[PDB]
Amino acid sequence: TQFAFVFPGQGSQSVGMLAEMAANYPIVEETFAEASAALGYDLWALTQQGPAEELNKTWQTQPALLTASVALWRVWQQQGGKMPALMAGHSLGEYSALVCAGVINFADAVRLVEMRGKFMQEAVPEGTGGMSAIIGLDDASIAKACEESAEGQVVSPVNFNSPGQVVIAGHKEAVERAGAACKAAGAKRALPLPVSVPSHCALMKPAADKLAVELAKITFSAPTVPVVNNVDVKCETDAAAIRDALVRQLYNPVQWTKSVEFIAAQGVEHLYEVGPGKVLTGLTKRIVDTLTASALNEPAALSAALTQ
Repeated sequence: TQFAFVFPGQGSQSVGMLAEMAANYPIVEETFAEASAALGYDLWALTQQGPAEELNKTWQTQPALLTASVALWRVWQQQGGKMPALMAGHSLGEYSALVCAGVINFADAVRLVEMRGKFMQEAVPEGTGGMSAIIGLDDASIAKACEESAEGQVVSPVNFNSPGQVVIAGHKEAVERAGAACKAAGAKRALPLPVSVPSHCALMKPAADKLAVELAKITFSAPTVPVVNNVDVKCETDAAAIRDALVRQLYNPVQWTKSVEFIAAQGVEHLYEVGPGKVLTGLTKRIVDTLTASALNEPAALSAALTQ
């Protein structure tokens, strides 16, 4: 086919997410019921009632996001939707893609990402880390501002979301210094994210070590749909290969801009965002303007996408 499926991560959750899709297809709440049975609490109720402060806790956000994406995948299949040529995910999103591609058992994945969130949250002492979105400054300048600002601490470009949108992370003070340096180098803005965990940088090392232990116990099967990982920007099929990329993903940058450039290089013409929100959808044209993108979280939109 001429489309790929892309899966979003932290930031795309919202209270009330998938409410209309759930009204359209009972399989949405059934999928969440399966996750809820593995988690020991009503995941659907949490996404619908919140409060946002709870849904935003990473060990709850991750299963909520994975489940939401798997639910849309199941709706797509139920209605006869064809298989994408390739899949890709943004951090947590990679797990969604791996579940949809048949590599990891859904309940296993739900338990896995819950732990992933817990490990990440404990990596560093409360309030010592930070992430900031740098807007309107080239990758070279951002890297230079980070090097100048590190002063022995950690601060690196960690999410390459698009040209003009790079999230940096590390020790909070280093991130505050790097943001200011980025602005002085021409950045339009430096916007701290609402997360307290410095994802995708060296400080996640301990979390990655614990995750690798838990991942080693989960049976990885052969993918029935190809998945390009965001840490190396390539497709792996060997379980050990997929695992190690997941381990390394946690403390290495998400090369989203390169992953989308790679998808376009394969000849894919359209990206469908399989999850809540329209985050990935928005980045697409900024990365490769020959692509089109749309989200699959609204009933009318999913209905239209099937018809072609």
